[PDB]
Amino acid sequence: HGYVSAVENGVAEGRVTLCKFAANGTGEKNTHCGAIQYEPQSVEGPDGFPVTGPRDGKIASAESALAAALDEQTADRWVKRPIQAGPQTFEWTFTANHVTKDWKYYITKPNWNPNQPLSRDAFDLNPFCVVEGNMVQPPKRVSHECIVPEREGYQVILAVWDVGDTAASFYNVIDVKFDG
Ligand SMILES: [Cu+2]
Ligand SMILES: [Zn+2]
Ligand SMILES: [Zn+2]
Ligand SMILES: [Zn+2]
Ligand SMILES: [Zn+2]
Ligand SMILES: [Zn+2]
Repeated sequence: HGYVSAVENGVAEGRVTLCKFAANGTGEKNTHCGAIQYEPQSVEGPDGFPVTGPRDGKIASAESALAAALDEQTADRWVKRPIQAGPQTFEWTFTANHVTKDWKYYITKPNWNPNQPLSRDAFDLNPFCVVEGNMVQPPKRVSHECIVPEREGYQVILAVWDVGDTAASFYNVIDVKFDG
């Protein structure tokens, strides 16, 4: 159980995170998130993205029954956090720091459609950042240095935390904007 955060040196909070916590240095929150608003740490679903895992249109919710609202997708629905190409630090906070296999970070394809439900066809399915977990328990907060590819405008980053001693992963999409 854990979520992408911006408490110390994280660049951008998860979509779900902003359902509960206000955005570092702007105050914005996401609204109408459903029951997951009480427990952003709980966006867990089946392993194996992208070959299996959460189906198209259910990637943002991970197929969670509490987080169905996260699968809504228009150009205006979600709070967008600024990012740039090049080095960036992503941050997870864990409420339960399970044994970890790895973390992987997907980015959307440049000319993805921001008004259709997220699918595999929306994402570059080669991750842009893979961090080894070494099948041990992380600390309660971690920072991951990643090189973010160049993009224009609104983009989504999927962060996947793959738990070493189950067949489940935690999926946090992040809404980012590469232009003001
Ligand atoms: Cu957990
Ligand atoms: Zn719960
Ligand atoms: Zn797994
Ligand atoms: Zn679990
Ligand atoms: Zn531009
Ligand atoms: Zn521009």
